[PDB]
Amino acid sequence: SASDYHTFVSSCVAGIQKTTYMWREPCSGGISLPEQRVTIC
Amino acid sequence: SASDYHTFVSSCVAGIQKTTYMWRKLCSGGISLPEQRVTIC
Amino acid sequence: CPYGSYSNGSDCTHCPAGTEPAVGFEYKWWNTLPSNMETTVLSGINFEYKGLTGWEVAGDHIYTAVGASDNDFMILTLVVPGFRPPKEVARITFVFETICSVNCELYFMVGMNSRTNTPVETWKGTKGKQSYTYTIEENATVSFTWAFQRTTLHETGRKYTNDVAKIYSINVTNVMGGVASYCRPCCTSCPAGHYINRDSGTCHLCPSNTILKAHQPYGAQACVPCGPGTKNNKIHSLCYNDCTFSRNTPSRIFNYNFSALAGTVSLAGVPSFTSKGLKYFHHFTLSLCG
Ligand SMILES: *[C@@H]1O[C@H](CO)[C@@H](O)[C@H](O)[C@H]1NC(C)=O
Ligand SMILES: *[C@@H]1O[C@H](CO)[C@@H](O)[C@H](O)[C@H]1NC(C)=O
Repeated sequence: SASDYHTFVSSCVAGIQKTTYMWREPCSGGISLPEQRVTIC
Repeated sequence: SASDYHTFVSSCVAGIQKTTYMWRKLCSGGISLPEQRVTIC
Repeated sequence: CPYGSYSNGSDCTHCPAGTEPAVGFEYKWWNTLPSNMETTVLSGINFEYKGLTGWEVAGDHIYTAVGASDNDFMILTLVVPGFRPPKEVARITFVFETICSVNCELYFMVGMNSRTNTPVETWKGTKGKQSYTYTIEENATVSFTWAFQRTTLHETGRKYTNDVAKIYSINVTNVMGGVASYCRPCCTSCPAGHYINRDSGTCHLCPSNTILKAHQPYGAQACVPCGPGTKNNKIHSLCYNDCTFSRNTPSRIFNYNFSALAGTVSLAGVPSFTSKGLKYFHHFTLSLCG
């Protein structure tokens, strides 16, 4: 499902945050790995 | 070198932090994947 | 009794027009030997056709008669020219009762398309009354010969006549040029997925995800719903697997996929050596779904 990939978002410290999602080190097919995006805090 | 994994250390927010260490995996050897650590900020 | 009328032995009544004309063989008694079956003796010592009377009727059951020697085969050849269709071209069912003592072989053979006889099943030793059903793959000329051997070992004289094979019940289904001992209900063939019903009076469709059996025509009783994680085929002959199984779990829904598994694979067992030098290996062709 969608909630299967591990969430590893960085929060707003020093004005920078990173939102990157990747699968667990141990899912087949499904939606591709979402890319990271940068936004001001 | 061990630190060649991508570090997703959760920046201090909501009174919680995660020292998450995850492999990027062309590397070999080195210290095994270190787990996340919890401490108040 | 002419075809279209069914008798049980006391009276013959005409089959109703609502039921399809079904002709089948049933010989529960043997006061008169049916014209289809003929008897012969194959002498075991010389392996030549003796031309004697292999089996003797008794009014209720037919058993094996003693020939030149007890080792001689007691053949009883029944031949049907073709099969009248209403996998079910012929479901023949037997009632074999063997009071035989030792070295008792009932070489029930079948000749598909008048080929060389191949023994489908070979009963050995004393056995009680049981029903055996055989399936014919495709329509052709088929002969059922029940070769009997009282003794495998050869001994001079007919000292073994107690070994008798009683076959008092013969049923043959979907036969050509035969009597209509029982007429099945039906009058056109309903399209695939519709169960034939005579009480309803019209072609009625089965509920979705159900497969219909042609063995029991009347009603939807033979129409059986498919199993879990399967889909019904358009022919309703057999259930189909979508190759994608979706099951529920408290965390989320699991959707296992088997799409790439539809194609066949050639995986064989390890080379196995027989008790003697000859070797073999089982090879199984698997087609999971699709
Ligand atoms: C033989 O068995 C079948 C079972 O499907 C039955 O329908 C048929 O009536 C039987 N034969 C006779 C002569 O009753
Ligand atoms: C079965 O095959 C025979 C020839 O061996 C043929 O005479 C008969 O018509 C066939 N039955 C059919 C087509 O229903």
